[PDB]
Amino acid sequence: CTGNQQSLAHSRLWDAVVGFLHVFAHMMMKLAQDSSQIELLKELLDLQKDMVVMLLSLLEGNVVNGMIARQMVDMLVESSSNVEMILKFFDMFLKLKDIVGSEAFQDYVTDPRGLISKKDFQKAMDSQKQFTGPEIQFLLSCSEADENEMINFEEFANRFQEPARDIGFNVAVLLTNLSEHVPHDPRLRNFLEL
Amino acid sequence: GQWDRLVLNTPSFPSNYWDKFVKRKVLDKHGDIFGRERIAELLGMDLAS
Ligand SMILES: Cn1c(=O)c2c(ncn2C)n(C)c1=O
Repeated sequence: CTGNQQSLAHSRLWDAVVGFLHVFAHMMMKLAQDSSQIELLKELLDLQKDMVVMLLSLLEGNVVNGMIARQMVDMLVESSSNVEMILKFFDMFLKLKDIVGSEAFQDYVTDPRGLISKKDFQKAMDSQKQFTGPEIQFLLSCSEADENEMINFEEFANRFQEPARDIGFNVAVLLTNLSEHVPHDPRLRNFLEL
Repeated sequence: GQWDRLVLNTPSFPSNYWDKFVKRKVLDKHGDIFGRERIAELLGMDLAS
């Protein structure tokens, strides 16, 4: 409804989403550091799915290097920090799904029950490259405990998967698409790399 | 791809091949996700690590 599309573009809308991106990052980060409030996190992700999808609607039917798509990448430049945070939240919990399961890791876990200990976990993710120190401190937080050595490695890995089976998908579509209608554009490139 | 699982360990694997370092570019790569002391065998360099 192109006549309607320009109305939202010339509207006090971008300053609303950039604020949303900011608040989405911290609670998504704060909520993960607990096991009882995990239930609220699920419907918080559902809000992310219903927020990014409307950005697709603005972008549908757009011309290459158009004016609507210019503000899409422009709004991210200011709302960057928030975005990046989200993308990270995904990687982190998608690289763990692999680590746990890698021969190496299964060599640190030494116990019948099927649980690793905090110390070990640290050593593992640290012995392996990546996973900068402070991130390791965070991961030994969103984890559970039980004698500080019952971090049942399994669950953790396959916990925040399904809930975000999407979100991560619908940001992949977002970065790719703009990355086709607004071709030559450095700003965006950076995002796609992360 | 099996008769050739015999040479991997050999101490002259890169014989008629310029890169006499292959065994050290695999330890450096697939050397974290897999025990630095596990790929330190199926590529010879026993203890060479
Ligand atoms: C060391 N070296 C190389 O690095 C190389 C080569 N041919 C191609 N390359 C890259 N030959 C014959 C070679 O001896």
